[PDB]
Amino acid sequence: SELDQLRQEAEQLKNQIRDARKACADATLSQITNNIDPVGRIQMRTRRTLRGHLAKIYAMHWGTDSRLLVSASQDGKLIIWDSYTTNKVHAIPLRSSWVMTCAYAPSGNYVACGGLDNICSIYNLKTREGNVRVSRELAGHTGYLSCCRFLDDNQIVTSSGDTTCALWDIETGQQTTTFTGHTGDVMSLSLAPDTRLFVSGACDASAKLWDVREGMCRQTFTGHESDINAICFFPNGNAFATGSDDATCRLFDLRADQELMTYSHDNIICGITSVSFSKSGRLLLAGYDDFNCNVWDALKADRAGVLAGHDNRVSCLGVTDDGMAVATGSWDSFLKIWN
Amino acid sequence: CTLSAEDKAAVERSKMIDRNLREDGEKAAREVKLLLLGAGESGKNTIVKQMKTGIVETHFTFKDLHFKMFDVGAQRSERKKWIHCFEGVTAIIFCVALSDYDLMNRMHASMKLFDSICNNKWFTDTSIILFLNKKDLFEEKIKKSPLTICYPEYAGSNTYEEAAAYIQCQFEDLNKRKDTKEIYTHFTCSTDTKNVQFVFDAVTDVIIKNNLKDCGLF
Amino acid sequence: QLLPPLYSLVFVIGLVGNILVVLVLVQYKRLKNMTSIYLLNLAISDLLFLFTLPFWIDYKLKDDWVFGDAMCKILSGFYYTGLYSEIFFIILLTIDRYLAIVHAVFALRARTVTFGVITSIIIWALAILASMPGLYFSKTQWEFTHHTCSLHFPHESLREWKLFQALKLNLFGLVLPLLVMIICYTGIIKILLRRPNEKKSKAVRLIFVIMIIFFLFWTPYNLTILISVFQDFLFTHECEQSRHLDLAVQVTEVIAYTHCCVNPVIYAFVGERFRKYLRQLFHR
Amino acid sequence: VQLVESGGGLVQPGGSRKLSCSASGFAFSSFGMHWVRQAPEKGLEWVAYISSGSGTIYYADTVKGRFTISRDDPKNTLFLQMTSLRSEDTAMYYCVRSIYYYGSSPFDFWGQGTTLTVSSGSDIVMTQATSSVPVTPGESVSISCRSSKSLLHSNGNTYLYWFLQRPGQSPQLLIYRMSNLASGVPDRFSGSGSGTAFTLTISRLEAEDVGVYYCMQHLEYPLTFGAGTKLEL
Amino acid sequence: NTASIAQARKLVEQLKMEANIDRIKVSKAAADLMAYCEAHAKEDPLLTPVPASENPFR
Ligand SMILES: CC(C)CCC[C@@H](C)[C@H]1CC[C@H]2[C@@H]3CC=C4C[C@@H](O)CC[C@]4(C)[C@H]3CC[C@]12C
Repeated sequence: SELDQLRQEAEQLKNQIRDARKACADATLSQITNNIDPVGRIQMRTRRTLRGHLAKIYAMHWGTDSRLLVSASQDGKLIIWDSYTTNKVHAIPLRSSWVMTCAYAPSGNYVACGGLDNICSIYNLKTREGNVRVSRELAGHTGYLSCCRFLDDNQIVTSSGDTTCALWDIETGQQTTTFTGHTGDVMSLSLAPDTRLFVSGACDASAKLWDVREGMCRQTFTGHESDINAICFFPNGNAFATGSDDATCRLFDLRADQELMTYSHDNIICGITSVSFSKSGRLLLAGYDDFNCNVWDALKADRAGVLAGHDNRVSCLGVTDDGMAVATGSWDSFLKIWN
Repeated sequence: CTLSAEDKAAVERSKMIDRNLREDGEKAAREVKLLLLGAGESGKNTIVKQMKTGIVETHFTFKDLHFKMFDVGAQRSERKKWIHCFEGVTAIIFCVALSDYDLMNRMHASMKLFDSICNNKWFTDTSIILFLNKKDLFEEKIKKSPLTICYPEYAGSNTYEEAAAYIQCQFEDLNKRKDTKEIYTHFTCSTDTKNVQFVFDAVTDVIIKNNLKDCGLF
Repeated sequence: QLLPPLYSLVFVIGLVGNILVVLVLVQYKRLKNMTSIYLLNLAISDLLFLFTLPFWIDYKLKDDWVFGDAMCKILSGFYYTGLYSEIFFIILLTIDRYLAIVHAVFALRARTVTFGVITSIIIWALAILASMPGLYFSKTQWEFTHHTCSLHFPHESLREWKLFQALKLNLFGLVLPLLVMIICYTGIIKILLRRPNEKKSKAVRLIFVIMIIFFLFWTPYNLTILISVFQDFLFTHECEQSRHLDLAVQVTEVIAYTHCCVNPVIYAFVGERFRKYLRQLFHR
Repeated sequence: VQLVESGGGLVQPGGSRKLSCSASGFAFSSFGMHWVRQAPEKGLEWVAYISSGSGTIYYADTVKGRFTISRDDPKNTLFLQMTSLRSEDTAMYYCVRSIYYYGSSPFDFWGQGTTLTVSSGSDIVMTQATSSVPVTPGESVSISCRSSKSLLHSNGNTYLYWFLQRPGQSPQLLIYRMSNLASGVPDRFSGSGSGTAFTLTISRLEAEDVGVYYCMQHLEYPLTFGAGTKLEL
Repeated sequence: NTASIAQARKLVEQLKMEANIDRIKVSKAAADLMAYCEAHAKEDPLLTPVPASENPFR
């Protein structure tokens, strides 16, 4: 009786939450932004092509200076590229070939890499012996790592395939905080501009907004009908966008607690692998399984451009901190910079 | 040539990196990489010890071939999320315990897992090496408790030579892609010295088929 | 004018086929291996040989060589270099497939880009040296009626030279390639038939088709060249049947140009991966 | 990280000698090496350079065809074979490592050097308009230099390095481009400049920063140091 | 089941902590997103392409 009574109480709370959300909604985003001028066709040409990877490229991250970038591929290689001269600054050989994520520290001193070995390795790029060396091996997870991001040079947050997020301490090497509450394994995370909060999307079709300091889940969003593979904050920090296997993107808001726009098309029936915003927050880059990338405008969900020129799945996608270039990786082992 | 001296030294370093990348990526394409799979209490542990917290990579060599097996057991996450990483392995090695028909039951779970992987969209052409292990005590587990407990449609004799063949044909079904891949099968025992020669012959056949598709005879 | 419509058809068909093969091999670099390098060079050899067709077509109708000695010393080299090169590449593709199927494990280390390139260069050098007599003895001489571009040898050495060219063409055009294919393919069929399958049955039929086409197309050319070398000993009167022996030479020349057009079909188009790449290329 | 040079000694003119330099404690194979020398009482001058993997070699045009620099990667030593030693090739020889990628620090570690004594046009000239500057601790100094042509490349860089040699030791990298402080160097030194005129400002001195401040350009070869500026008292 | 009872208690406590938050209307959040997208228009090279002079990738 107690279990079913708690279940009915939970259902009543969910119903009152739904009623509050429905009472807050008074005018959809598509009704206020029907008067603003639309953007034309976004023609973007390929400027560079970083061709040194042999296997499938699974992750890429831009440096903060907007010139260097790290890429990870399952030939067991972590390559630091110079995007202006196309020069290979570094090539790091990994112990485990099965990687799924890589991060560039906002200082530029460290590179993180994680995969199917349940370990997040931290590599030092600025030693005095000349070569890059593995500094730390954060090993406390029980499922594969799907994302990792530096808060600073000493704190990193990692999402794993065991439904748990974890905030670590590079120096000591232990989990400072453990975020739990997801039921499906988490596939991506995204820090806010100010690093107080961060969202994470899981295979249970939910996106949870955690607070880094208190260690608690603040809000939960459910609008998708399948696994969520990509997530990214709006540049403002008061919204974000998710991309799932149901071939849609969705724009959730944090202060209204409900979604605002859905980016979908009839001709698109493939899942999204990656998503990223522009610098102004107007454009929305979404990489797909149909070998293409698409460019929406968030204020009115009509497709404004297409980035074609990859011969396999677009696995990773990143915008530079200046807003100058867009890097896209793929399973055909080529990175491409667009502008 | 619009490049300073430091820029030229940077380009020289980048190209010296490229040379090592090519050497490594051409040494990698000479190793055979097999993906181990199976259910609980199977023969995966045993076959690893006979041939040689996340993925366990085992390396060994046989007759000028270098194999690396990726035992991905214990990755208790959503398999539909990390299995495309293995699209492009030479062969799968699927272990099934023959004694687990009496102890739905374990054999039906193994058959469901085999049907799940053998028809995956990432393994539409990858060969499968079925290892039906633990036949030594399966030979005596059928003297009592006839096979009808697991398969109610069995009408043959309770002899080992026929029940084992019936199980083998029940497993070599479920292969809806009978034209792109082949299912190799072996009846091994805990004390068996020919378990690596069979996988060698199977991967030799897979290599020969890939070479026939490459040269153009297919 | 029976020869020109036939010559125009072989010239266009073969040129279109070789260009398609080169585009697919170059565009899809990711498939850079020994098979691709040899196949790229076979397409080149055929293009160089087919290249000589407009000069022959136009010349026959005109019946007056409109070109210079140097033009002639180049065209004769292209025609002979082309024949030796394509035949030597067919010998290398045959060997490459031998290693790939038979001794498949060994081949993982033996079949590389480096060796394919070095080997291709050596064959081209041999094809060029083999056609060197033709480059040297090419002399266009103006008869009062018209200009004829042809090979000329010291009269005292003419019989020796007529035979020399015939033996190079017979030995490295028919005997050596036929022997290589018989040994190499016997060793492939014995592997293909070890395990029964529908795709294995198709591979065996394709192998027989390749061996038979090569044989039938090259057997008349070499035999006709040998007959010409011995007109005095093979006919009661010199040139007694020149009306049938010249017609035969012209027919066997058309057969040789046709064997160039068939080379892309039996070495590239039949392969599955190649057809798939062409379909993608056509939509890009 | 250390470099130990050996050889040296007394040589008669026209002889020969092989200077060795054993490296220890860093990835030797990924570093290019330079041989620099310093006369008994003069400044620094660049002698030879061998890149990473031995793919590029440069000389100073004062020793070209007479010296031979060669690196051994397995045995970490670096060799300089010198033949036909004239009377101008008498100096202390330093080995200096240098690595070149985007954002690196070339010339970051100088060896100890070995003494060699022998008995009996389009280059860039680095002009340091000073030879000695008197100063007391706590004050701020501004050393200055100027070049023959603009050291500012088209790619935005300005290839000007500031070194420092303390009495009885080897030079030390202070600034490794116009306004780029090296690692391990206190934050008192600050580089600045524009075009052909450059300045090194020290906010407050100490007892461990008096000595000879040199300069160097890396825009073209050969590498030309300026004459030192001595800070005493 | 005690484990499931504790699970349901934690779940209902989380839902209670989540239900009592302050929410603004969608009109205001939409107006704020639109204002932020309009205030940073000219500083976006991907939206309005920069001349080939200051394009670091030309
Ligand atoms: C005899 C005269 C008239 C013509 C000779 C031209 C020859 C030497 C030229 C024509 C085309 C050239 C080839 C073009 C393509 C390739 C493939 C490459 O991977 C190795 C070099 C190789 C094999 C070249 C070698 C030189 C080559 C064979």
